[PDB]
Amino acid sequence: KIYPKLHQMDMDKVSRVYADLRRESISTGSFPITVRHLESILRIAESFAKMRLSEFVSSYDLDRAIKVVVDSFVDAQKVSVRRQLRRSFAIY
Amino acid sequence: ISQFSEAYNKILRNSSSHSSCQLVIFVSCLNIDALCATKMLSLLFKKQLVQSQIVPIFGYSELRRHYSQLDDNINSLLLVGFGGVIDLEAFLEIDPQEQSFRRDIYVLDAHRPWNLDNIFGSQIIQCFDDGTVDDTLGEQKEAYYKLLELNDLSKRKQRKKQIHEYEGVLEEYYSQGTTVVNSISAQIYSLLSAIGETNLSNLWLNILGTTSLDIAYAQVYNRLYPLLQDEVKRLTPSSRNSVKTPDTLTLNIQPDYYLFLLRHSSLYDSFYYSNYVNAKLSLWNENGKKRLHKMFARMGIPLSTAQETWLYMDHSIKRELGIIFDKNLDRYGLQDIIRDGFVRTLGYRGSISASEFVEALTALLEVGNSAQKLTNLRKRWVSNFWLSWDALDDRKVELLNRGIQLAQDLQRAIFNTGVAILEKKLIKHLRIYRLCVLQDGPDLDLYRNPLTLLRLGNWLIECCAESEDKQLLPMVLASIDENTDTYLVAGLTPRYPRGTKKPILNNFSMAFQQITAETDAKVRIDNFESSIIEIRREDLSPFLEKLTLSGLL
Amino acid sequence: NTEIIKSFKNFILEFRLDSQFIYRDQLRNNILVKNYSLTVNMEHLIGYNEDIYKKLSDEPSDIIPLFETAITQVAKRISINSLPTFQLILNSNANQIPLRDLDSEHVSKIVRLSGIIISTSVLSSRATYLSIMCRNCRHTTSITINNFNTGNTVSLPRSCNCGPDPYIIIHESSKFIDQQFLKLQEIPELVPVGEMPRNLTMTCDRYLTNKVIPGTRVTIVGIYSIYNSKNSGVAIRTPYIKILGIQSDVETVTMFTEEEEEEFLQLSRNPKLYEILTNSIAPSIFGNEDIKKAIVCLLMGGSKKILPDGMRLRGDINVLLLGDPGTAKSQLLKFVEKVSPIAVYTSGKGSSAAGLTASVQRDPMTREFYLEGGAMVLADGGVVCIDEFDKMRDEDRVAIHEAMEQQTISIAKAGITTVLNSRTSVLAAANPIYGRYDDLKSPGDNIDFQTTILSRFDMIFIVKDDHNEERDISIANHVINIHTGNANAMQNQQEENGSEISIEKMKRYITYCRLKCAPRLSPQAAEKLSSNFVTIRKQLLINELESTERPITIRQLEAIIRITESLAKLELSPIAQERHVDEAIRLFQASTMDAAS
Amino acid sequence: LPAHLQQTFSPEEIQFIVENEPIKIFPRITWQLITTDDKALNNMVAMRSTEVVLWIALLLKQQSKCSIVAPQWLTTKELDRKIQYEKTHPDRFSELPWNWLVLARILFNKAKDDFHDPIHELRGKIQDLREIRQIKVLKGLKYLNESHLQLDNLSLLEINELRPFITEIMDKLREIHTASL
Ligand SMILES: Nc1ncnc2c1ncn2[C@@H]1O[C@H](COP(=O)(O)OP(=O)(O)OP(=O)(O)O)[C@@H](O)[C@H]1O
Repeated sequence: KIYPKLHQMDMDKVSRVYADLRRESISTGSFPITVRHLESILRIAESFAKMRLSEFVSSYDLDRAIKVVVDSFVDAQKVSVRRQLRRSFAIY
Repeated sequence: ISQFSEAYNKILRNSSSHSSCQLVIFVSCLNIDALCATKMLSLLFKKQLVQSQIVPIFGYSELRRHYSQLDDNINSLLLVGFGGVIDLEAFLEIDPQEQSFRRDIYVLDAHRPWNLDNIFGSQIIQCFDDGTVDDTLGEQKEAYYKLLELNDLSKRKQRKKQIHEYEGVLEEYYSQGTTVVNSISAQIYSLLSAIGETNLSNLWLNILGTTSLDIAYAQVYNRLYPLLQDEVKRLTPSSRNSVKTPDTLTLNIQPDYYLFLLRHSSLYDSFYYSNYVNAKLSLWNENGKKRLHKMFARMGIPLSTAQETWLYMDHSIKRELGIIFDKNLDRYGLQDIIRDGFVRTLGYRGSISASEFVEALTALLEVGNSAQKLTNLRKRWVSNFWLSWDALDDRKVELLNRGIQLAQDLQRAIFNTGVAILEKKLIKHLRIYRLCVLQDGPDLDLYRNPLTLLRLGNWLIECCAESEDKQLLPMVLASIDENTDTYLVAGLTPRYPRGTKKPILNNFSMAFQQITAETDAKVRIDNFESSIIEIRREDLSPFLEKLTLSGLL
Repeated sequence: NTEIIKSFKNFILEFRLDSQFIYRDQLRNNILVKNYSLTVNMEHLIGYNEDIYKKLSDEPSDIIPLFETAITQVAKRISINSLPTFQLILNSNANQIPLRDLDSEHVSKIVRLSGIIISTSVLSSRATYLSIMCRNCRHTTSITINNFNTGNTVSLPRSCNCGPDPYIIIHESSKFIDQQFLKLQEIPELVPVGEMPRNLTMTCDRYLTNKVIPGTRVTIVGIYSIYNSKNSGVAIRTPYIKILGIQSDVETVTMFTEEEEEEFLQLSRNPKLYEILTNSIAPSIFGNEDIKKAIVCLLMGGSKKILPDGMRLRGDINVLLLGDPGTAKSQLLKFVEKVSPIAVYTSGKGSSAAGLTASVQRDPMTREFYLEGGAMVLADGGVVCIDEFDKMRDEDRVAIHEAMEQQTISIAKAGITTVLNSRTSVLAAANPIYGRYDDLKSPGDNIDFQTTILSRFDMIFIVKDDHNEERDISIANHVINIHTGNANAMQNQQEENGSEISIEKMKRYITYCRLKCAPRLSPQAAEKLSSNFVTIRKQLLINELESTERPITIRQLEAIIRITESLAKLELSPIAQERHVDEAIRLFQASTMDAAS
Repeated sequence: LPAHLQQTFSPEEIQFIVENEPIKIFPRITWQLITTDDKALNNMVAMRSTEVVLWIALLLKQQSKCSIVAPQWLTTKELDRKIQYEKTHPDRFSELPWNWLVLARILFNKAKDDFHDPIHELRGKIQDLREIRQIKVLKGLKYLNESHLQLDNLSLLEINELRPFITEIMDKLREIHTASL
């Protein structure tokens, strides 16, 4: 049944918030940032919204969506990631 | 305040010229009620072969951009839809020019109250008050004859109180809800009938023109069916077929429905996108959804059959359809659907409900197409206008099918976006009135057309309140996409469930004038329509607070 | 029953939709044609009589003969021998039905439907008329099949002792027709669920036959019914459906309307006629316009030079999409298939069950043998999409090495050794090994091992995805805009309104073009190029002076040559431009760069 | 320089020609106009038959101030004897108003209202005779040779559209044979 949809307005932040999530995340490892990886965050977002039964994307839906991805990408890093942890704090 | 014929006869002496003519009909503006009356009149001069300009005015001040622009040899003039509120003597000025004046202006407006300056001070007018509300309306008599020309201190103080007495009286009039009386084409047809002409087309046009506001009550129209119904009696091409005939092939009365796209869509969605069906059945929700299907379970209708084209419905499904309606729809309060409103029959090209005929024309309005962009886009509406005027043409029906289809595209997003709004519960109940705003959505450009949210709001206001106790109320609406917070704001009024005891008119339009007479920052009366206004989101918030109070109603 | 004929005859005559009636026109229109056909609009039919439509719809099969036998009547009026009965095709677009649902209720019910055909049978005769005589009595008789739903419906009457049924066939005097025996399958998109798509045999007769290419997306109408046959139960009959009429989405067919040429001429005049197509291919896609551009040149078809001797230039080239995932190249080819009028998307292995090798298979009955078909044959003379090309089994991968150049496949399997013709233009999307580091490596050491696989390829692309912040955030947001409210999708309207290609028309444009112009290069373009590669041939060997291993062939230049007619074909010009050539150089130079790495 | 057509007459031209033909009408009317070649007339009696040129009849009919006479030759029941006469004469094309094609097309534009059931009537009737005349053209058209053509009775409209056909033909034929001499 339920088919969530984002409103492009508040979603602009993620394109901005992602910019933090690539280059700085690029700074370590190789890359391993992927174009596809960003596509996931939406498929991520769609889930919680239906779980919210909102029929459309909400910010709180993204709140998990980002956090789900953040440390997920983080843990892939070496023990040097403890340093990588501190920068991701801005994305929390 | 004069008989139409002699006024029309008055143009006759002013008419034929080489180079002609010179008069110019004003097409003003968006509302279709003018459109029929233009063509009937358009055809009228065709009968006389009378040359003249045809101008689809849009901007309320655009005529000032025009009247102040092209007027040269014009010895006579006719305008439509405007002047019933604001004076062009102020708007144009005018400036009495040479008694036995060089130019005269017919002013078409169906809206009341008339401007105070309209009837009296006959100049270009030819005040259009005839023959609807004369009334009297003996109040305007004291607004001038008393007002004009207006121990001695007692008689002087006695006059002013009388002045304020009449001013106090005159203060109420002209401050009041602006409302249409009746479809102008009808009186024009009366003039058309006055000269004796009755064309099945022309009557159909009245049938067409009458249909224009039919989405909003009647209100007189309820008695105006028979006035047309008499005409269908006044005309009987033959006692019997005479099949088809291949040509005329003419209209007949039918059991019409508030049901939408009847012939032109699957009966299933026909309920689904029907607005009257919407709130009564609460169509957006899944709960009442099946209940309609339950009606097919009552109607004994196959779900796929509802998916089926109206063209191919079984003759059993056909003849029993209304009987099925007779045995079902009343249970749901759907009993007021069936209408005896007239239907054109093109035979080989098919019969059509004028109501359905209208909505296709309505689709032409918003589609089928710095500050210069709005004039550029409004021009597109005018650019898109004649294509709609082209849809007025009879032989050209094929083009109509685009709007016939596109109309189906409209409500699909219409029924779509609105219900999306329903989930968020964006209505502001406030206290004095129900209030809403659209801050966001896809394709607000399509929503830029007043009719877009207008059909929407009407689809909303009746949706949000059936009622839906208690107290049907006027709705607030706004929307924005681009052009720096234009936020078109169109007026909205409560709809009775087939039970308009009072006119109740309009308030906020005066109230919108209250704020435009107020600090009026970023608010724009640029809309020809009083109900609709442009506003910045920046200044509308206080405009809202200014709108919330003072409430005029 | 009888005399319902004239009612159609009335609509055959009495009907005039203003200002001009149609079918009465269509008849004489078909008359000089000797078309012997009529295409009826059923949705139009209801407009005439409401009764006879469903009056027809009740038992449409029985009133089928009520037409063509009637259409001849005034046609015979207009003819004033021998005059075979015309073939009517009625049609309607109104309510389309899923293949997933066919109810026995629909038997003897006409249904319009979209469809995707698996294949069609070789044509076979049906005798509309026959003469027959007693093998005993010497009695003279004649019979016809005037119409039919195969039954068999009729047989030899046994009343001439003499019997049984001594009357016998006479073929010479008898007259005949044809049938296609189509096998159609439902659209793959929906709604197979986890289950395999049902397939259905559609009956095409006379003019119906040959009207449709196998495998094509098609819209069709006809009647649901069932034939007992034998070759089920108890007493159960197998499903079959009549095809009438079939009005199929164009083409889905070398011919087309004349005004189409003009509107294209409007496109041929455009200075941006090529450059707009640069955007059209990738509405959702962002960047890689070079590879994006490299698409179109192959889209118009390759050079065909047949002049003696039998040596002939091939088409269309070869291309490689190799690069790290996130290349969206597989997504690209999915657009590619949609853009090609005839193309096959193959990610295999093969696709989907298709033998990457066109292969041999035996006939179940009567033994024998036949070509089972192959993707090269399926799409022949058209686009080829390939994924996992590195994941391809090397043995039939070998056949690929042949398929691209000689463009003719031959197999000795069983007794049938015949050499098939394959004119397809293949493009290889196979992913490179080990991500980025292979670029740190030689350009080779990827495909198989040897670059001889590359040798047969022409334009091979190595995607370099670099993590540039501004470069991503551009397309990054470009992604979100692709999504609800589908902001990017609404942008195309103004692009559709002002300029940008609709791409379905473009397909018709290309199909138009592909058959239209035969561009032959101007003499000076070659010398401009001959002077070009000789440097490149000499220069890359200067890179080869270090014994650096990577490559170059004279076939490398010939591939470039086909680029000459490529965009020039978009120009429609009879001969290749001098100026036109140059972009091919710098574009192929970008391809040569992949060797440079 | 006409370019197109230009050698053949335009159908719009020939109708422009047939406009010049006089016909009787029933004016609503009771200066002058002098005009040029009309010679007519005294202010015409309302509801009275008078012979006048075609296109002018279109004028007052365009204002609906006049009522055009239906052609006596235009009677569908009467026209059947023609198709009767036509159906029995594989060779001869019988008799023609000679402008009549454009007439019926023009007659039904406006003046349609004057006749008794012209609707769905002669249009089919005229149409049958149109092609049966037209078909007899091509049937006899196989006989086409230099230097003579017995064209006999035909409507100039079809005669116009057929112009490019045969005119381009015999010239080939006449040339090739005479050239062969
Ligand atoms: N130029 C581009 N335009 C549009 N989308 C892109 C582009 N580049 C990457 N993407 C996005 O990245 C994703 C790539 O997924 P896709 O499955 O198409 O990768 P692929 O390159 O086809 O895979 P492979 O490399 O295995 O062939 C898609 O969601 C796509 O939207």
